[PDB]
Amino acid sequence: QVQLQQSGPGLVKPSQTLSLTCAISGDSVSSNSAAWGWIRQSPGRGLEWLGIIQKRSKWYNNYAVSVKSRITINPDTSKNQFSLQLNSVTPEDTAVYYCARYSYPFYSIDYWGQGTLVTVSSASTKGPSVFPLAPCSRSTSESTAALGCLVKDYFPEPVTVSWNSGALTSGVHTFPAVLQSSGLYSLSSVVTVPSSSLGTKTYTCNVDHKPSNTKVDKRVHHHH
Amino acid sequence: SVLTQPPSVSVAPGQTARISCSGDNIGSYYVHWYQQKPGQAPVLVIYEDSERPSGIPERFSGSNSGNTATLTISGTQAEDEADYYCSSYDDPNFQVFGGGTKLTVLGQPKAAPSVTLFPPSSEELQANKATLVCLISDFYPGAVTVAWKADSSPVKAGVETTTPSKQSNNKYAASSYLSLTPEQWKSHRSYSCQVTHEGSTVEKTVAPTEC
Repeated sequence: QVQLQQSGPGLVKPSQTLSLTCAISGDSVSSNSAAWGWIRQSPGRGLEWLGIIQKRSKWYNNYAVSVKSRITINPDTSKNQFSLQLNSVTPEDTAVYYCARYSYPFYSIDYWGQGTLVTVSSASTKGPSVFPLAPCSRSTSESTAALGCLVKDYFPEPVTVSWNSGALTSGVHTFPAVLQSSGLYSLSSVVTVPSSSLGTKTYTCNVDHKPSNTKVDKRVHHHH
Repeated sequence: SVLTQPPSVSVAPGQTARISCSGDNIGSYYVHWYQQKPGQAPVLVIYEDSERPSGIPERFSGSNSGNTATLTISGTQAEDEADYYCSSYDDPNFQVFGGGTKLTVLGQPKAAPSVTLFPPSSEELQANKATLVCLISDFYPGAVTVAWKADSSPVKAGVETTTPSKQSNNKYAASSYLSLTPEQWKSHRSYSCQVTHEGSTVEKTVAPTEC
């Protein structure tokens, strides 16, 4: 059939040059019956067209507006490949990159590459700062209150959060971390607790980040 | 050009799903439809407004007229659950995609999101930093739109929002983070976390005057 093999580094330092290669098999890059281009997709986001090339009377190209100043798509008529090059990269260029074949005449895409996840990050291994999560002017009316811990700015995954040294497992909800533009992760863990015992009962999170040797306990101070 | 799609469409097994793709005179050019499942490259399901390529089940159908292109699925199967993107062509750019639409096939009752908003802690303020934490849990289907506000004006700067993920109860969780300076936190009188889940917006609000 037609095969599209993507190639290139998965990690790029910010403000550097992102470079990928789509090796074609079962067709020619200089085909008069097809067009070749790149499409990217930020994690948890939607598709976005980057650029395209095709050989008619001569080689033509069309680039999306926002990358046009930085993007370059070059057909390698030797190795039967076509490349993608992004100058001056930034964390918002972090995405999954798909190369694709546009079929004439409707320019529909019948073939894709396997897609390569490229991260734009200079993040170093770092220990998180653990801050308490507690509502200020609470004044509850229900038998349930929420408290937790903010595990901010760490690298890399994972981080283990426990409550009261493992004695508190019920009502515990640790959320999947976020990947900020900085390249660092932030995570939250919260507990659903009875509000009738907030005055006597205590709650402490036990955050552990092994790569940086972070062993921090943090008592979540209840406001009243 | 911009092709507007609904962020989410839910449907019970065997019922009809309709996914819109609005745009200024998008009926003047052909529209393609792509299906995308997590971890996979997209798959063409409809080309030339309404044509199905080989292999694509006949329960998929397409339409395009005026300012609305619609992908319709009859007797939606569980396997039809994916992301659906529409695409067309304006000028001079060659290709534009719609924002996308998560299609969910109901395997459990719909569930409104639980939203909790935490203010920055005094420890973080001491460290000359400020962070607002908005936590969203137990919602189904797993698609939400998070909108932050300062007083009444929308805020996009410093907003990091995660991708929805399945919980141990088969429901979904997500969280949004707003990074601020303490001066910013002390300047504005209020901050809000708006969470829209299928046309229903749950709002939580914190203020620096609460402590």
